[PDB]
Amino acid sequence: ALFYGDRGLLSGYFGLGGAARSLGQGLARLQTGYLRVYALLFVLGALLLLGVMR
Amino acid sequence: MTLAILAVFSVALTLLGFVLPPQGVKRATLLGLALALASLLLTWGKPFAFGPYAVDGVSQVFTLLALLGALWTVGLVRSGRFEFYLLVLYAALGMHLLASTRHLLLMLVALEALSLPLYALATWRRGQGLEAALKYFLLGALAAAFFLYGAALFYGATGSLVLGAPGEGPLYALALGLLLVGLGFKAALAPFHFWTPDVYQGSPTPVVLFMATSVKAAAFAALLRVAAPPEALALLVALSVVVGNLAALAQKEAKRLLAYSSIAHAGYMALALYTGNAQALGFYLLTYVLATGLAFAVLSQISPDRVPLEALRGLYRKDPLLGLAFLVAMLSLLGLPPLAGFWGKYLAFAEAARAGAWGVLVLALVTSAVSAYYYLGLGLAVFARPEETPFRPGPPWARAAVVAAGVLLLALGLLPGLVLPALAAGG
Amino acid sequence: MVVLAVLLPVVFGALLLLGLPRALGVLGAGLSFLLNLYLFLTHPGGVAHAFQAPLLPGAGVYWAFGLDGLSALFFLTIALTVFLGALVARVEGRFLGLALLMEGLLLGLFAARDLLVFYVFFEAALIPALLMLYLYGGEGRTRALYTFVLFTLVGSLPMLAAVLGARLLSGSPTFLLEDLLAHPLQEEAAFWVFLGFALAFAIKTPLFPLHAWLPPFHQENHPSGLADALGTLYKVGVFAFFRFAIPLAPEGFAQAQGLLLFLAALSALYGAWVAFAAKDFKTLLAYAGLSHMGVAALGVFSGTPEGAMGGLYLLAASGVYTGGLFLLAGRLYERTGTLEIGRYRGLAQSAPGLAALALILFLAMVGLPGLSGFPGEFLTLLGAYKASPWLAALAFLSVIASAAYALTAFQKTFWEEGGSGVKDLAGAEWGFALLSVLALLLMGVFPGYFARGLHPLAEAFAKLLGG
Amino acid sequence: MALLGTILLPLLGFALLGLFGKRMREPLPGVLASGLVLASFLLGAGLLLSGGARFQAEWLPGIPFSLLLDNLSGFMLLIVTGVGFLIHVYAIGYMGGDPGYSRFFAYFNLFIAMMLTLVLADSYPVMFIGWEGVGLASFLLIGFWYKNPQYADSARKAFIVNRIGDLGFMLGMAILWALYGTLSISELKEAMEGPLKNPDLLALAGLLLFLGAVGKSAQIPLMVWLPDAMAGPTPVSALIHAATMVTAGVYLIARSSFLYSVLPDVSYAIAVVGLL
Repeated sequence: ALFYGDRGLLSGYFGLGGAARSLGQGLARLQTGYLRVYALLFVLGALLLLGVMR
Repeated sequence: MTLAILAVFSVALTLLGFVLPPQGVKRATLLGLALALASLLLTWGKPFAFGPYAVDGVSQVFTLLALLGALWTVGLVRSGRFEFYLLVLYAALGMHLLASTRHLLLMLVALEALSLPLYALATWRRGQGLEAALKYFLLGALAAAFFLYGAALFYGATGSLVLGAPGEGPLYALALGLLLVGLGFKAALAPFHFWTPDVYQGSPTPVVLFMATSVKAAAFAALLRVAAPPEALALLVALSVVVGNLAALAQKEAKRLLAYSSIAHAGYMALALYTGNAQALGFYLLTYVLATGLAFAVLSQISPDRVPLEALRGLYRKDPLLGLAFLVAMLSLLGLPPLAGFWGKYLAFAEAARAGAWGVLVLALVTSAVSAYYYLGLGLAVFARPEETPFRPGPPWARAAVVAAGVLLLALGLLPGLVLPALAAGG
Repeated sequence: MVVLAVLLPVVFGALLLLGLPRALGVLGAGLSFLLNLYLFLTHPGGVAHAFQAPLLPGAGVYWAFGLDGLSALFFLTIALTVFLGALVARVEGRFLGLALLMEGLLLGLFAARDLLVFYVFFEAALIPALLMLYLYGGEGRTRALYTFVLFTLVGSLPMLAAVLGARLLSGSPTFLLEDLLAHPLQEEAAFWVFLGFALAFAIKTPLFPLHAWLPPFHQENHPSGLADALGTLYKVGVFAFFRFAIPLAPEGFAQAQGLLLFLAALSALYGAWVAFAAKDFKTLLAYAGLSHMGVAALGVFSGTPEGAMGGLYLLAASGVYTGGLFLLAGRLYERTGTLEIGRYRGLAQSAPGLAALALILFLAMVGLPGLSGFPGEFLTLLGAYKASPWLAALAFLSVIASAAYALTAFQKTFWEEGGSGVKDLAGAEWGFALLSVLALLLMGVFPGYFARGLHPLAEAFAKLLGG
Repeated sequence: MALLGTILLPLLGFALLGLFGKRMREPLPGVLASGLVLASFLLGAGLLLSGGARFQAEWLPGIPFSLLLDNLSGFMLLIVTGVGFLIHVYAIGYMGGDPGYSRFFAYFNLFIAMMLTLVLADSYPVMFIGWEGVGLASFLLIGFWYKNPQYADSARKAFIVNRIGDLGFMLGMAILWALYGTLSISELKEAMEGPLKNPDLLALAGLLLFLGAVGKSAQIPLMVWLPDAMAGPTPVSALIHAATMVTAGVYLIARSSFLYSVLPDVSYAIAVVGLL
């Protein structure tokens, strides 16, 4: 049972790695390829920075 | 008086190309770049200012890096159009002017002078190359507008357009932010990163080499002049490195993946900006420029249009020296000991920790460990079984260039106490 | 001096990697062994061969080396283990050079007298291991590599911020351990620094939740297990804890001591127990190494110079005999063709002296008095009972499962009815066995002579946990 | 220094018969074994007639290597060596045409040396060393004929139960180290007379010592390992069930008689367990 539990623990570590990868591919999906999308995200990030500055 | 050499050679070759073969024009461009680099060496410890133009340790180191990247990227390009060399010369002079001044408006003029010829150099005429050039030009002109309004708000908050002026509160903060937007877009920092993957994927690999080395060098040189607030710096670093490495995880193409990795690396370099040591940053950028030029020279030897991940495999069996150098470059970009990329990373992190930014530094380190996934999926893939892939094993030109780059990387990783002593005034 | 012994395995491994032949690497590992032994003998003290050289004048980093009582015997231990792995290997794939390189790296790691150089060697040792894992065997090689490597790196990279905080927040001029200990950290900052140290030091120990990389690492290496032996020599977590983490930030360890002792206890028990359920040599030895590292960590975490010296001694000797068992499993693979425990039972009658050698090794593993394990095991028991008797007792429900899995494996591999018959012994295997048994017997019978340098360090760094 | 030879002789003999062993004729290993047992019996009886013996050598800090030969230690030594010589001769007889003559009598020498290490000890850690050595030699001799699975799992179970008892022994010893810090039976008795301290912890240490003794002498519940020693050859069963490996249980209590004499509940429990 403890052996199988250790196996499942290693599998959960794999699941965490895959969650990181999934997040990464969502962030890569953030780039659709439309210039309007890229420009909107750009202006958004710039306003976010200017607000953070205070 | 290196800028003088650059301008003289550019203007002369402009008309000379009418009577000279493009091969002769390429030889001439190479000679001029090497001569400017030699002058930079002989003027080591000779800071020289005439107007807003100022050559100091920063100017010297970063223009040395840019000249190296330009030499390497020119060596590979054999096109029979001397304009494809005129543009590189123009961009080199523009980046020198960018790194050698504090005047905001002259900085804008230098930015345009270096950026415009790259837009034209991004045209191999491949259909994706035009899309890349279009995204690049549009986002670049938008960022130029933002930087210009920031310079105006700087002139509003203070009587001069030169950085270092005392500065007001919220309005000065607003001016600093409007300058930082353009500077980070040019440095491929997120959330201004979207252009970088598309442009690296679309542009020809040697051009992308030129970009990812010289453009990033000059951009961080100009960034060091700004007094960026720590909260804004923290935000940029976090978003940049996180998004860079995460989205790089999902990338199936080497150039786009390397673009996201370069986003993460810009995020890393932005730490030295906390203190603006520029010795740490000079060293970091020396290492990163060498490694990236190496990697992109190999990618150019593979394919100029696009190189998939599997194309990298079997590179050791094809050329052992090339496979090994590509592995070394992947490790130096991962920032692992005993390599000079690790020393640059360590110096940036030391500057950051000295600035007292702990959570940001921790997040950067976590995302850097995340980067090891794809850094190893590239370096180790060299040993896999060669699949169907075009491979042209380079000239002795590119072979010796790649080998010398890797050798310099490892040597300055083992004994950084050789060059690092002279990234200041240069004793 | 020290640096010569540190560098000798590196240069010999290079001369095996690029140069020829394979055979020269055996005598190279032997020369490393001899010089490390010579430095171990006539050893005046920690300063014995002090070495200080400029590395990063501006940043404050210098090459700092010397043999403590700890560094001396660890030099000798690693030199010996890698020399055995060089002679008996039978890998001969030309990555015995990688093995010797990793040896020299481990020597420099132990010789590191300054924190940043210690850190540098700690991260550098990753590359040979990953290579001799990847290109010299294993089918799930890539995934085991990613698991092990990513675990080590996620643990390590925050420890760079921890060492930067340990140097900067204490106002230490350099990374020298002397200066860093001369400038101690205050409460609720030493807390975070010790936490950043303890993450990496526990994941490299390994402890219970963080051991999931150990079986994948051990399985997919070259079946001879030279890479496996060198990875078991890479379990320096206890050494780092005792030398750097606790002395540099004892305030956090004060709160975390109960948790750490408990984790060490559970690791020991869990490893020794699951090793029984293990059906293959790699997994069995992985869980065994986990249990031993758990015991060592318990001994260090108890305070208790008794327990601390016991943990350090158990660490060195367990590295030794675990690497020996790895090489033995690799040679039986090279002659038979399988690492399964059930098949090929008749070995005892067919194998004249492999039975006696494996028995000696497994007895040294289960912690039998007269062999290397028992001194450290008993000192750890004493110190753990001193610190937390409950956790000491729980951790020491380990000898039972240890004897269980060891005797089960030995019997089902050798004792039962004769099969076809097996190759007897190789000439290199003869020296391997002789020297292994010699070292095991000496470290079991005379734990007095060894660890004499360990006693002052143990009592001093345990009393450091007082007022 | 001379006292060490008593143990060394059926260790050098064991080493000869293990290493070369089969380079000898059939009777010669048994003859050597019995002769070393005899010329160790004699040389230990000479020391006993000389009044006693003591030996102290450098070992683990705070835990030296201490051997005490007194009336109580010599009684057990003479019993073991005499019965061992007799069973050695009987094994020379009983073992014939059987391969592993060398192995058998090397294991016999080892058993003799380990039992001597057990009984001749001024420190509980040396007592424990002898304990585990006797358990190992018992496992080995029970599994002498390895070609039969029946006579291997027997020895496995034996040693597992034995290591359970030995873990109890270790815990009691850690108690009588945390308490006093001597772990040498002589100075531990001299430190245990007078104002005893933490009587709960003292009774617990004595109870753990008794727990080990139960596993060794095959008392309840750990009895079950003894019958399957029939798996071993008959002279092995003789030596295990009569002269060695069980007598150590009583010897531990008799040496700890100072400890148990002040533990009425523990001594009553020992009596109850013996009756059952």
